[PDB]
Amino acid sequence: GMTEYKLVVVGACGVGKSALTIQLIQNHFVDEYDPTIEDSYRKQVVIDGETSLLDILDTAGQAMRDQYMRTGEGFLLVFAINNTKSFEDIHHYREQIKRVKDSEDVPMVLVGNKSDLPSRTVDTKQAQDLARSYGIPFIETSAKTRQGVDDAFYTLVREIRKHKE
Ligand SMILES: *CCC(=O)N1CC(NC(=O)Cn2c(C3CC3)c(C(=O)N3CCc4c(cccc4OC)C3)c3cc(Cl)cc(C)c32)C1
Ligand SMILES: Nc1nc2c(ncn2[C@@H]2O[C@H](COP(=O)(O)OP(=O)(O)O)[C@@H](O)[C@H]2O)c(=O)[nH]1
Ligand SMILES: [Ca+2]
Ligand SMILES: [Ca+2]
Repeated sequence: GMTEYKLVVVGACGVGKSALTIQLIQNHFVDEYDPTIEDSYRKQVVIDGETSLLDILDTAGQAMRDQYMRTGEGFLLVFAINNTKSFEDIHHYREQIKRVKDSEDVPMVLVGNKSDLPSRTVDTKQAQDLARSYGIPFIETSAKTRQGVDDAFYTLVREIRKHKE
């Protein structure tokens, strides 16, 4: 009966939801993943000395969403730093989560993915400011280089712990 955390990764098509999830678990960068595959992925982690099982839903669908959202304990809000629309979508993802959870206090982390890319359309400042207003952590990640990937998920677990403690 080990501690489990139900995590849900959300965000627009092509932001790197699958790449982040697979990097975390497999330590491998998928250069392309079938965008129709929605599945749960398991990971055993130790975070600040506490061992736990992560049950991570990598969302892809475009019914049972309400249920995974309802049972989800923490949400990774992923955008890509070279996709302004994906950043604008964040607001709506957050709103839907609050709506179905019927709670203003839901563990979430804002993730700006593709930090390895030489060009970007979303400033760090913009993302930092948004996260500041939401009162949630902001992490820049690269599923390719692995920069910040562990930290993004670990930070989400720490937010879930705070919420429960
Ligand atoms: C290319 C395949 C892929 O990765 N994806 C992600 C995208 N699928 C979803 O976003 C499914 N979805 C929705 C559906 C309307 C799109 C919602 C939702 O109800 N939102 C509220 C309205 C809204 C959202 C995002 C952008 C713009 C919006 O309206 C202006 C979000 C979802 C909420 C969550 Cl928490 C998760 C998911 C998967 C989701 C195809
Ligand atoms: N350069 C770079 N490419 C990435 C990164 N993360 C994902 N990608 C690529 O962007 C595309 C979309 O990634 P994917 O995980 O399928 O996005 P999803 O639709 O959100 O699940 C794929 O070609 C990935 O290889 C990243 O951190 N850096
Ligand atoms: Ca995907
Ligand atoms: Ca907060």
